[PDB]
Amino acid sequence: EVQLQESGPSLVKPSQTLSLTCSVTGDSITSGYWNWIRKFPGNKLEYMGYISYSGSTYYNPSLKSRISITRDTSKNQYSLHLNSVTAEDTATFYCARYYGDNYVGAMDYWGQGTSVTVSSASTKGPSVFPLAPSSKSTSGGTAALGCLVKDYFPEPVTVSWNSGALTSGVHTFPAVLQSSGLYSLSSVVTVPSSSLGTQTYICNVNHKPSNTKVDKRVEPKS
Amino acid sequence: DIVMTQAAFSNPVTLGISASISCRSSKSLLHSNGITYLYWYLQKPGQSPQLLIYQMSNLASGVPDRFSSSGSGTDFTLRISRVEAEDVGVYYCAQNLELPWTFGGGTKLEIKRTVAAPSVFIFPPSDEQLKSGTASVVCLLNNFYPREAKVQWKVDNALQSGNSQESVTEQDSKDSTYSLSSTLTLSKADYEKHKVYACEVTHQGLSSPVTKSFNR
Ligand SMILES: CCC(=O)N(c1ccccc1)C1CCN(CCc2ccccc2)CC1
Repeated sequence: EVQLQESGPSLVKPSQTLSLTCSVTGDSITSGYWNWIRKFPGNKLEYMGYISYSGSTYYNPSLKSRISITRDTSKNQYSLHLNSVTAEDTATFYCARYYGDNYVGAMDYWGQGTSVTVSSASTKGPSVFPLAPSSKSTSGGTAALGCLVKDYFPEPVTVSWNSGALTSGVHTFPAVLQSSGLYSLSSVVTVPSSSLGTQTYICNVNHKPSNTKVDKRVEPKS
Repeated sequence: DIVMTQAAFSNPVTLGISASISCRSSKSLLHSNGITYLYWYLQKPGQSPQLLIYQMSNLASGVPDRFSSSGSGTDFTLRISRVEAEDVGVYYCAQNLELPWTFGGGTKLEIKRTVAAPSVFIFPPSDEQLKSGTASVVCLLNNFYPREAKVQWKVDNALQSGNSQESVTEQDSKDSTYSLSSTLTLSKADYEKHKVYACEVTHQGLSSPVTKSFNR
């Protein structure tokens, strides 16, 4: 079908211009209408505007004075520029296709969304600590183990287990800001107690804003 | 430009019944051409929003026939027949009769399943973290329902007033449970002042509070 992929910095300083790019595959941006929407941290959605198949643009009147939309038809990409940002602009930004015409259609395909945080603070990579399985974290034949991914900024971080081979019983908790203003989270997995004797468990952590990437082996403890 | 309103934050429902989620608009979404310019989107945990219904009466491709939209003018309802556990997520109404597109604030569909107590697990700090001068203790409440739970930290039987924070998963799409972490973080110096670290858990599924503890 159609695939949309947002890209750009995850961190922008206040007063700067935020720029994002949406790369489209499976469809040409010289047909249809091509949109930007954002989702604020409390889940409210705000339509930002579109660039049409012809390159004409529409902007939400609440944002018109602060936004520009551009396109590069050779790369099949279009871009959002948002002026003079503040922490009020921190959000997950989505691009999405509108298919149809003025009479019949819908915004059907959305991108995966990209987080942007507005702060003057420098990026910080996480410390990754094992949450070791022990009798304090077992119930009968079930043991819990995990990784603590601590003191990073900004969102997002990605976590996998055994390079994605282990997904059953995994909970990666939503990141929560600490009183330091830095994020922390744990990712946990529940596994058969007996497996701890021959299966190695490794959490893969990737924090792209700070160029931190860590594999951490999680060994049993007494 | 039209205001779209979804008064409910959440809509708890039991499996297999018809659910209904309400949306109201500040002006009629019905054009003279006979089309109502109302849309429904679903955002499941961890996914982007996805189109369910467009222009009130059309199902998006791949969407099961259990979703339908009723009402007229300014008062609408999304109906989900025979609700499944995988239906959990935030449902948004939207309009584009007038630009800009505008969206309701969302309503989270929640499955009311049987009460389920948490399994409580506790993790002392790692040697690696201690070597760096801090100590984080993690209490995990796994696979419980309802979401409401009280977790208290007690250090040598002294209730802690601070230094901890919680995180809760979205409701699981397969077993309809939540899980929760509570993390207490201390300087290594403060951590080594005390002996017994305990998280005490209160929950609908527990007949009395449960404490899991270790001795440093
Ligand atoms: C993202 C693009 C978008 O959403 N739209 C769009 C489509 C094409 C070109 C400009 C904007 C809306 C589509 C629905 N119409 C409903 C109003 C109406 C009803 C009947 C006849 C004429 C107009 C408003 C504009």
